[PDB]
Amino acid sequence: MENSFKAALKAGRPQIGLWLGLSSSYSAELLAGAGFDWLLIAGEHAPNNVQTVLTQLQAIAPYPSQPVVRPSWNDPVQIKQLLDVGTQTLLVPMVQNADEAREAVRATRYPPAGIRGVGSALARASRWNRIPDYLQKANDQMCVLVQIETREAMKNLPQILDVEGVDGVFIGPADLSADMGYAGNPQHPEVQAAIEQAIVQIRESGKAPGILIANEQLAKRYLELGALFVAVGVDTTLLARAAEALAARFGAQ
Amino acid sequence: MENSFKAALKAGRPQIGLWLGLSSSYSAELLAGAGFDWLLIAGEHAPNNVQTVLTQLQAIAPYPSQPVVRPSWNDPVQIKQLLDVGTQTLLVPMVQNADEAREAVRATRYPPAGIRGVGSALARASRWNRIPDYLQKANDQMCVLVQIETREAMKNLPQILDVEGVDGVFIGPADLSADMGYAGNPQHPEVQAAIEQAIVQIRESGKAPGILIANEQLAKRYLELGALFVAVGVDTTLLARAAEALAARFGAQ
Amino acid sequence: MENSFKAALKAGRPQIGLWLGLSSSYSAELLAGAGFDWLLIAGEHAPNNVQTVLTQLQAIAPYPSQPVVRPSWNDPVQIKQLLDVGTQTLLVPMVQNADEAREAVRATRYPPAGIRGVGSALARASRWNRIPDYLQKANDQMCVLVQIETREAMKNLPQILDVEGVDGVFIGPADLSADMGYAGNPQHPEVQAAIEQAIVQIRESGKAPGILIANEQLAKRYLELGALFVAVGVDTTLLARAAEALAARFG
Amino acid sequence: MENSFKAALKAGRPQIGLWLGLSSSYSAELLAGAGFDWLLIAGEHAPNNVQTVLTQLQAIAPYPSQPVVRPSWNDPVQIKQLLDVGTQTLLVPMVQNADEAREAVRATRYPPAGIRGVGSALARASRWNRIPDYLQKANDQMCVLVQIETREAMKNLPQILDVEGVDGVFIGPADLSADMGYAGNPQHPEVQAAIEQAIVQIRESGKAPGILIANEQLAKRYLELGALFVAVGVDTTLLARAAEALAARFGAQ
Amino acid sequence: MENSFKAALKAGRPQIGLWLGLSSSYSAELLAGAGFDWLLIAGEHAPNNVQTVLTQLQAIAPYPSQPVVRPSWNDPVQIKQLLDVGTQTLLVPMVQNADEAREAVRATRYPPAGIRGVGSALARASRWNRIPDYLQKANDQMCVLVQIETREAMKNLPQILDVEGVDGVFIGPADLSADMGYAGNPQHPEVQAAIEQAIVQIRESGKAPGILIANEQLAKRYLELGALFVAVGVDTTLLARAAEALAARFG
Amino acid sequence: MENSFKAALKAGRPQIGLWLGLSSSYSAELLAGAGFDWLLIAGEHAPNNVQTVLTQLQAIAPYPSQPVVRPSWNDPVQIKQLLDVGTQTLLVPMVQNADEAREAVRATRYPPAGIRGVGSALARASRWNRIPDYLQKANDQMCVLVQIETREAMKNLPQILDVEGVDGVFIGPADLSADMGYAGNPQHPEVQAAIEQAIVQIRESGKAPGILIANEQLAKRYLELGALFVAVGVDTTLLARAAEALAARFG
Repeated sequence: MENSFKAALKAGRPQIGLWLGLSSSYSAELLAGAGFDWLLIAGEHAPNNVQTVLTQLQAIAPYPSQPVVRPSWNDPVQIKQLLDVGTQTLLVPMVQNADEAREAVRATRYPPAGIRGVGSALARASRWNRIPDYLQKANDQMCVLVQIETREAMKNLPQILDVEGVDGVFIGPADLSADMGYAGNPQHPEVQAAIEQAIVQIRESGKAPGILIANEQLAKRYLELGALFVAVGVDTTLLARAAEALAARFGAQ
Repeated sequence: MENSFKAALKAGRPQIGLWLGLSSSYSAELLAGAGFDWLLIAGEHAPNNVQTVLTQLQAIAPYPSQPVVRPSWNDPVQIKQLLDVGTQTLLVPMVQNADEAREAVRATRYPPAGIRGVGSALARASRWNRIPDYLQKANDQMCVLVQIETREAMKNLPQILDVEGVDGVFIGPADLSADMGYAGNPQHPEVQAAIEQAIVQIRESGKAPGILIANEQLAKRYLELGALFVAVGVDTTLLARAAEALAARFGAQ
Repeated sequence: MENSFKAALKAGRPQIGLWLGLSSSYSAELLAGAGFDWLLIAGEHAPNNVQTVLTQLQAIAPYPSQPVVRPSWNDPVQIKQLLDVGTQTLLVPMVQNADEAREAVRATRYPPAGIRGVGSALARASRWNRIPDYLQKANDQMCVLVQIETREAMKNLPQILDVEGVDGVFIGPADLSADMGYAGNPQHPEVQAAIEQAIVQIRESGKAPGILIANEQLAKRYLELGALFVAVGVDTTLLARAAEALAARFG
Repeated sequence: MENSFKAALKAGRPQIGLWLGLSSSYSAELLAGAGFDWLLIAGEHAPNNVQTVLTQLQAIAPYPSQPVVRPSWNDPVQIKQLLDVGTQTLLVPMVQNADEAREAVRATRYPPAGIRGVGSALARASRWNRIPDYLQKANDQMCVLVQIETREAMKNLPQILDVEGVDGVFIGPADLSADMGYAGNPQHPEVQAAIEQAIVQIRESGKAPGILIANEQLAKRYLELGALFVAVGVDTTLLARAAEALAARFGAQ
Repeated sequence: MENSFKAALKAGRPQIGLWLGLSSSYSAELLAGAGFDWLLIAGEHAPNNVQTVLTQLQAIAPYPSQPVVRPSWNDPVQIKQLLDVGTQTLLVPMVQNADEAREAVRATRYPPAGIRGVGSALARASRWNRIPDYLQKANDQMCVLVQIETREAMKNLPQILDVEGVDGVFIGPADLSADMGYAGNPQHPEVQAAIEQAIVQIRESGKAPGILIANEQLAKRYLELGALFVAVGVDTTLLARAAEALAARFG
Repeated sequence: MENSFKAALKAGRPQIGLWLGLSSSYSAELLAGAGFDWLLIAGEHAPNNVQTVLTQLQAIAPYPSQPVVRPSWNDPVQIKQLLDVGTQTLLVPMVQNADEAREAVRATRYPPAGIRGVGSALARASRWNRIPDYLQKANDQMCVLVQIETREAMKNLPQILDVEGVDGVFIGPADLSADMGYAGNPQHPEVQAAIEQAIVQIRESGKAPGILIANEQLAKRYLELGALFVAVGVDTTLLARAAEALAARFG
């Protein structure tokens, strides 16, 4: 039950990932075997809620790729249910300040370190009580990644970085540039500068920087700056671009 | 990607609608072809969440009837996901004051006009980036309808009507009469008076009034007073009343 | 675990029904409380297969309306699964001759009366072995209705009527009229005559005639001639026509 | 539409229950016939949300066992939708103080006694308006059970017990012992003492105590102390323990 | 309710397509807007059966791309349900001889041209009776494509080509090459020769040749020889290969 | 992609199993970690068809327990789809004679050994072509178990045992005892004798005998006689009986 993604970050080994906007456990498995270090379960139209995350985690389980799940916000209930279904690494959206970061962390840890409920029923997280000493071991294997999406969050980064249990800080270029006044234009120099310096700052604090970047050369640049969890594509972009390129090779006839 | 429902309201053409309490994309399509101007996706037992709204929007898409979606409350996350799946007209429940109305509006608009996230993945809203200049065009095509359900909301109507981006104000007779002390008795004169004068007041402010009314003559009355989005029935009422009337024609034998 | 629909037919009490083309257990429950004697689970776009039938049966269970299920054909494996999930009355499509009617009957009965498998797991049908003596009681509570849809089936009707275990014979006017040369027009006198003569003949043999008919006058006509399970409308027709009429009043 | 579970509690007849962590309406029905007085719909990975609760309520309806539903928190929207789908007894999690208890109660009652919305569409709760005078009868048949899971909640118990409409108070041993500093060790004397005295205190206030306890002798002890809704097992524990015991009788061969 | 795919084939306009192995209506819509003339609904793990086909058809409806559905075999009941949910072009698997091709055609046509049942309930196919004269117009808008997958089917090709109502003949290179002794290697000259000769022969008879081929050069070769419905890739191959190439660039 | 269940049978190592009547991938995973050598995916009310099998296989994949899937009958199309989604061991129902056993075997093997279609799309079975030489390795890792359920099948057992590719013969006591005249009572000496003689005979031919038996003593008896895949309980029986016993202790 050791979290290998968390251990890799801690050891400074960079992890290359793919963002999943589809909810299918079939495509999840198809992608789990494609050679990524991690996959981000982030679908915005999931049909079966936590059960959708269950089947994606089951699909991914036997593969080397590690799952990370993005709840739709920093929601203590959502977090509790994702941890019970067996999620060990979370990407928590819209973390704006250190208080919010500390709340995300506390939601993942049993008392006294946090407020995670032991609950009434057996859960997949403990493999139905088959993992020996699960209660004692669980806290140390939770990996909390916080997403910074605004000027305000960027402003508060040194304090967020000071929060114990924040293992990583993920920057979403699209949302940040929108908030900076360049929506759709993350490549604008002021935006790239802010991202580069955040990535360096996170790394210098002994925490893992993450980012999503579909431009392959930019991704490489972030990796050199020390980004340790880098999503380099999104499943639905891969599919849409491949399909469009294929149809264009023939034109509509 | 022009919102024809929003344009019709703006132009003062009244829109006749049906409330959908069933979640089926099959019944949605069956109803989409029945000749209504708009359909309200408002099911309270939807199985597949945003994915349920996806399949209803897909069912309705080729028909003249326009979809409006009612999130279960004024929930920034819910709103973001409904807009990403392609919803352009929202009916936001339990708007009690102008602050809440302004928050609903801001949730639907990209920065700087609002807080809508550009997000990380392609979305159905932009048809996966196939709508040219989607980011630049989206804000103007969002249509926000706010639902007033209480004495407090009715009290605050002049201020709600003053909120930029509130395109329409919908009155729910059942809930309002309950709050006024006549639960189940919306036909009580004091209640009808409050509704009539709200409808006139909304219209006089240059905004669209909406209401749900299953009594055909009352519906016509509201339309004369200037109501511009009037739901005249509910799918599950149509079905239950038709079935009961049919069985009664034969009696149990 | 008495099959009350089956007993009503046997007693000559007519049963007024509604055909369900939607698969939803929510609409099934909404309709189960509307006053019909029976509901026909016949959806052609069901999402969950036997599981969808399970939730419709569960929805209907506490109401007076009795369920009847139409498998998509006379498929012994489909019939086995529907019986295991708890179906006791089947409307079996496209029964063309006495051999096919006998196969449908044998599919519903445990040996030696039929080929129904006792199976390996507990099943909802026996309420997980909570119905005492289920294996011994089950056969007599199965109710098999065969659907006649072609001129060929009409020709073989006398033989079908001689099949023991056939409790009912259901006539589908639209398909029959198409087979007869009047697709879309069951109102033709030749179609009506075949239908009405069949009803008389079925009842004469001591079996239940059934039919789907959305025209109230024709429905009362068939009832007068002795029909015992008459489906008088379809859920999706009710909804579509009510919606269309409503929108029209504001147009 | 009389709530027989609520009436049994009121009359002091103890109700023996099973906690359902599976969401299947098939297993729900299989368990509904097993001889329990009540079943707790509490699955943490439900696929179809309110629709999942619909099919479980439909499965259970013809059986003597009575359904109770645990929303994932004291969420006015969640509560409204569960009541509309026909839930009459709720177990509300994480009630910490009397204000929260009063809010849970008010969420279940139509105005003026509460804030429950009459709503726009017919609902399963009224059996689509077929229950005569439903609006007038509904409030009295709602049964609110509040879950106390912390030292803070235990501290506030006398005030929670003073709230009109709180019919019962449920103690979750696992969560309480975790909060007391004995996570995984509810059998610790100080914890058992706190639970025993809460059970007596609830009962002495004329309200129903509830608890979940899988140890059969401990369960009997709580029943003697006056606990009136006692869940004595969890479906997924029954299955996991039975399967493990069976495989062990043969060993892997 | 004109079948535009069918008219294009008839007019000799080639149609470039994509094969869908995923069942999602979200990915179906994402692909429907990518520029193909047609999409083949062929998923082998569909969750909701006919209902899954319903949501894919609904997703695709407003786009220029035309849907074609592949039932899992030449199953009259499966074909009836797909037609009722609104399918107008079918790719029918494992058609081995002219008798099987005729059965597939008759399954799609109302009497007296075929055995398609008019049915009891309204269906999406007629848009719930909103398409005027649907019963009279439907037969001529059905488009039947038969899939040839074996040496036996190739031997009977001349006869299959004589079946009225067969609008198209689809060659599946992987299965044919396996039947011929080269499983996994359609590139063998003997396989290519059989494929190319068949294409010429099909077009010669005034029917549309079709084929799935992910190799662009071969695809252009078949088009040059007169193929009219060419599926040039599969959704799951596109995704798997793009994902794998992407991960590799960072390895 | 070694089939480890198949190798265990071949090596004469007995495999203790559990029959799954529930379809849930959550309960499938909960049971996959309970200690069984194999689990039988046999649900009769599955909601998602092949997709439901996909999520159960995915749930089970990382555990030591090996999955075996029971198609609802000896249906080549059903077998094709289950193999494509990744099933390597099939329990094929109602195999009555050697011809039917051979058909089941040929359905699982690529030409020229069988009729399994290579197909058009990538499939989970080959892990989307990530298993090297999958087409060449697949046939030898398929494991076909035939279910004998009638006196007729018992009569033909010697011939069935001569079919190459039949790795195992599974006896279903409830169905056999019903066919023999003792429905509900497999305990009868005549039934037990037929079962035990069959087990000896199967093992003698160098094939694996299998059986479902919830009685521990009988299970050990069959194991002693040489049975190699013994399912010793059903998930829904375990749950129902545990729940009932629990409620009873408080009654």
